[PDB]
Amino acid sequence: DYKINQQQIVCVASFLSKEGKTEALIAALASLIPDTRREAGCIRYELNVSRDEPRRVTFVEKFVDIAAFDEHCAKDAIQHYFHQVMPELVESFHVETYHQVIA
Amino acid sequence: DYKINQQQIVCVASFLSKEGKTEALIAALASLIPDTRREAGCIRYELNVSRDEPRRVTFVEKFVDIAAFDEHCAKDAIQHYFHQVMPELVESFHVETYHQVIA
Amino acid sequence: DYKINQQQIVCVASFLSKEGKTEALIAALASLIPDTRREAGCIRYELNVSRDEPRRVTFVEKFVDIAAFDEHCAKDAIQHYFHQVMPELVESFHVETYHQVIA
Amino acid sequence: DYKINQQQIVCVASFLSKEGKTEALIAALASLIPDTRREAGCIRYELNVSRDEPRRVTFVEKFVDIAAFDEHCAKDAIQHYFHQVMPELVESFHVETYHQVIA
Repeated sequence: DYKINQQQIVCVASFLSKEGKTEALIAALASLIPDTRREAGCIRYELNVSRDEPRRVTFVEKFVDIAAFDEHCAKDAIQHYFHQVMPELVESFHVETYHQVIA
Repeated sequence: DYKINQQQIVCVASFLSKEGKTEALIAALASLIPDTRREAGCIRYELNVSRDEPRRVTFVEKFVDIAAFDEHCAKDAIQHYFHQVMPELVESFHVETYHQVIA
Repeated sequence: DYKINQQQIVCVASFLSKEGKTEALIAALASLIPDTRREAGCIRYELNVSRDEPRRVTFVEKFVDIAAFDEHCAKDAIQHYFHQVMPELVESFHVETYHQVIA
Repeated sequence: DYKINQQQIVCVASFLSKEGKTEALIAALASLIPDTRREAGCIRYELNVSRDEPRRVTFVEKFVDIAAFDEHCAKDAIQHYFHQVMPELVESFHVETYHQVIA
């Protein structure tokens, strides 16, 4: 009835901005998009703003495999975001990776 | 630099299974897919199993607009899942809707 | 076994460049992408270069409905491309619209 | 301004049915979908019926790379379709592969 795709990697990464930092956070995350979409192993890299918690900004991502996901995570702009940008703008966050279930 | 799409609706719905209920939960959620994909206003309806918390199963969804999302949520099989299936299989869950940010 | 989605609109539009005009054609078509992706009713707008006929450049598109497709086609940049750019760069072309079959 | 993704493979495959064979053709092509979507390297495999030429049925496809595309093309059901089904149902067809242009 269903089969788990054991190769492709899905990631959902949500970020809760600090008070007054939501526009800055959306801008910081959106700045990552053009180069990420140009990665050979990037399938999907979509940014989203919550209708329920307007401080929440979330990436919905897909990569051809875990090597491509790891390559993405080691990119300079991504590491700069985690190390330098995030501590100034974000209260809390959550990152989860997945395999897709095909039915 | 970016524009929020104010029409299309993104939804991320994550479900944490009870101990021993993960396979039953994946099956219950996967059973919803064929009819949902056949909804005129469904763009995306993808099921995913967590690599980090293997009891977690998550839908990543997109609909043409909020009317189409509301129509989906009122479907008999969806309401049956929430009302009848979920209480037996799920410890906790989270549903969040979003607008997509285009950069 | 399958259901045709009678609402959403798929379009495939292929363009065969004149000799020596392929890079100019890719550039002209790519210039349309950022504003099209920002259309409320645009789902997909992907540009592709043929591996089999390297003068061929093709858009693969999806819109929430025919009104959104018609809105896209009436945009100034799209009409400028058809009227002004295409006659200089393109030998021949084909545009086809579709409904998606869900199985 | 743009970058060609040299890894992922896009395919558009259109089939023009013989008179009276369109429903049979849609069914034959749709029968390929469930197993193809379950391929580890399949990203997209979408079937479409033409609004302009109702005998035309077209697949819009994407695979993680050329090895995954070649694997797909060598599958028993795909070869059975080409060799056994297509000659009975199809007047003419066209298959084109592409690399995606990211802008």
